[PDB]
Amino acid sequence: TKEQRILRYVQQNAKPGDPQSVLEAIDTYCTQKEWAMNVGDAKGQIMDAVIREYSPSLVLELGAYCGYSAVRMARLLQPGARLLTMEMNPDYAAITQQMLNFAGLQDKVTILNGASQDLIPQLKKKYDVDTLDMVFLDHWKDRYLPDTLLLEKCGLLRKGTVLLADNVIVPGTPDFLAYVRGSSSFECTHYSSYLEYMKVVDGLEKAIYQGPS
Ligand SMILES: C[S@@+](CC[C@H](N)C(=O)[O-])C[C@H]1O[C@@H](n2cnc3c(N)ncnc32)[C@H](O)[C@@H]1O
Ligand SMILES: O=[N+]([O-])c1cc(O)c(O)c([N+](=O)[O-])c1
Ligand SMILES: [Mg+2]
Repeated sequence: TKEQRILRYVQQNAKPGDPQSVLEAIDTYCTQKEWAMNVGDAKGQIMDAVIREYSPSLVLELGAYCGYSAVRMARLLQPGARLLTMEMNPDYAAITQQMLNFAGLQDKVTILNGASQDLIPQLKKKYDVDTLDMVFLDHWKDRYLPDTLLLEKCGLLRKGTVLLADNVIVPGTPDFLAYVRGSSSFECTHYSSYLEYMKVVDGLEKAIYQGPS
């Protein structure tokens, strides 16, 4: 499979225990051999700046795939900080685990195998999560809004929680984008960039929870 090839490429070309080389290996492979739905370096660079500004202690990612963004975020996390990433496809989840192991960030990241809708309500109980500092949304686009509402219902959002969403332009997340921008409960900022492995304009949306009205 493609995911297996990306992993093999990393194993044979990246420096173990070096997150940077791992990222560069994946980017090179996808740029030159096969396109893959990783956020990429262009947008990844914006992600890094946001992570550095907020220095989150607990981060939740929706959509791991092959672990590119998990490696990207975790390498910048402070000692004691945790990253929980959800992935419903067991095959992708396996690749991600191996990717994290090679990068040497396995102690910082916890992979949750399951659909976000089923896992979100169990976060407080099974993983000792109080409130989230940051959430990275990058799973199926039609899930952004329902999961954001679900996160709020479960009491996982505090005043100041940062939601960062990918693909708000391409493929697009119409309902979510309209909701956050129109809600008094969120303060939004848009970062223009480009779709991974091409000149299509895309962007990330930062929406900071202000609490309910
Ligand atoms: C765009 S790809 C992931 C990108 C990844 N963030 C990166 O940059 O490396 C997202 C994924 O989320 C999955 N995903 C979709 N719906 C999901 C859901 N409801 N809960 C969890 N995982 C889901 C797919 O199986 C796929 O691996
Ligand atoms: O089709 N695409 O170009 C993309 C890009 C992306 O960055 C995605 O996250 C995606 N998806 O989750 O389906 C699809
Ligand atoms: Mg994406």
